[PDB]
Amino acid sequence: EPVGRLHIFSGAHGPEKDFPLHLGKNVVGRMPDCSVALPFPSISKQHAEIEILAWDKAPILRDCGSLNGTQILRPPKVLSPGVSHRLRDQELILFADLLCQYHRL
Amino acid sequence: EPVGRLHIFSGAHGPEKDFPLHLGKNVVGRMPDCSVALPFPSISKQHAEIEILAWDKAPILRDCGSLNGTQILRPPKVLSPGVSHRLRDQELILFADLLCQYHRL
Repeated sequence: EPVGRLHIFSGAHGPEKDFPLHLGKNVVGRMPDCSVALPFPSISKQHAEIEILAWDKAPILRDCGSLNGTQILRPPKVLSPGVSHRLRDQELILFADLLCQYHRL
Repeated sequence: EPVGRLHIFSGAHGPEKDFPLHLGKNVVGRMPDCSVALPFPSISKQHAEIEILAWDKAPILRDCGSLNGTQILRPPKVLSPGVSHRLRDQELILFADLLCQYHRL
């Protein structure tokens, strides 16, 4: 049923966790209603989104106007609001200071 | 015996791996004889050095004039050759396009 998963490494925020990613918009945010719920003060209510349109198309990551930002490593930079970034299998990203890794299932 | 560990995250290059770090100069490079051997095209023969110091002092990370560079994250910082960067526990490091993480043991 899920197309991918997002792994959030253990850190200053607490223990490791994994989140399934589905077709459609997967919201990353502080609230429990988010697909990727990260209840930490540095994470915005609607922080970012990972949109998956098809099983065989790369997910697209966007920042939603978050306070503390989203960072990519291809190339290393802050991903500004509204700019699309296509994720590759095993790609690492940061939401505020939280390191995450995307896995295609 | 090892007093540190360098973690290399998984990616398109292959699976995750850990490397022990010892007191003194731990060379990071493409060569098999390097303390931290990273057999990937983007990594220079002598890429960087992590100097582990005694007396609980912070290790020193230096770039050895590599082709593709070394960078630090949270916050992002480009590491020029000749700069001694003092590593913090759990520091994220980019060698070329390869993400790794330093752990004090």
